[PDB]
Amino acid sequence: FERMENKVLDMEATSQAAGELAGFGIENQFAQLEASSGVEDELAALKA
Amino acid sequence: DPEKVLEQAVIDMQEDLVQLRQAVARTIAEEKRTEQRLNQDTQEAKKWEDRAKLALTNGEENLAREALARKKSLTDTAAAYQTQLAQQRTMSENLRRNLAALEAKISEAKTKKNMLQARAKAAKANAELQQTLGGLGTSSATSA
Amino acid sequence: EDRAKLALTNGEENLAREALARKKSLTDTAAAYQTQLAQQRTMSENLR
Amino acid sequence: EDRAKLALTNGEENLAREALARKKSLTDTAAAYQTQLAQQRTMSENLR
Repeated sequence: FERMENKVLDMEATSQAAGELAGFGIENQFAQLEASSGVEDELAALKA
Repeated sequence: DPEKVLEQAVIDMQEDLVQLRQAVARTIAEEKRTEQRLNQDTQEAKKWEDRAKLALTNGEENLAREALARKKSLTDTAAAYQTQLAQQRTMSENLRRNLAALEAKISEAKTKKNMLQARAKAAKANAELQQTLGGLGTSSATSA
Repeated sequence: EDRAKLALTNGEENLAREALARKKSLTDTAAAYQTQLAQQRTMSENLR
Repeated sequence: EDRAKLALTNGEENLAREALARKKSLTDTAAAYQTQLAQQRTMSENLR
């Protein structure tokens, strides 16, 4: 059970190593997706 | 020659960026581990507090004091690990900014050196063309 | 767009926004292909 | 610049400044390449 916990800790360390590099402009890309969603909502409101 | 020297520098930078990425990954793993440790310790403290409550049920004031001692040890360890996590976070941010700066330096140096070399080669080729235009030797037929 | 209208019928505003996203992708692709067709027409006239 | 506008949409003033930095780098490179192109054109005319 201890050995299984060490493996989990290794997984968490890998997750941290990915997070330190996870910083991407996709976050700014997600703003465009939200803007498109708002545009579609506005179009739906126009339909009403 | 400068071409080879700067080319080797670019290659070495290609390795250095990977090394810094590995260091960042190691720091991420360390911070994750310390976070997990402090997070589980906080729960162990609550478990010992529950044992203290069980003691409060009847009699074992000694058990309550023992649980309090466990709580003190656990909270001290949690504070120490929180300080360690703060240090790891500061180091991670430092390394991240250093990596950004190093990547900028590498990219700018490589591209600027490449374009400079290309333009110097073009300029020397043009100068050679002008020399050849001025270096025409067909006038030697004046001897014949 | 017709699927979006079906969504407008009742409820699935999410379906409407999804259809809007499909519309945006399709119209962008159509504009790109129109530009490509203009290039092909210019090349065809040049070759002729 | 369009990414900067997306940032202007909401919040990420930092993204806007980053996009401005990218714009500055790109325009400086464009000016340098324009100067290089002028040199190449002069050399081409001389050789012609």
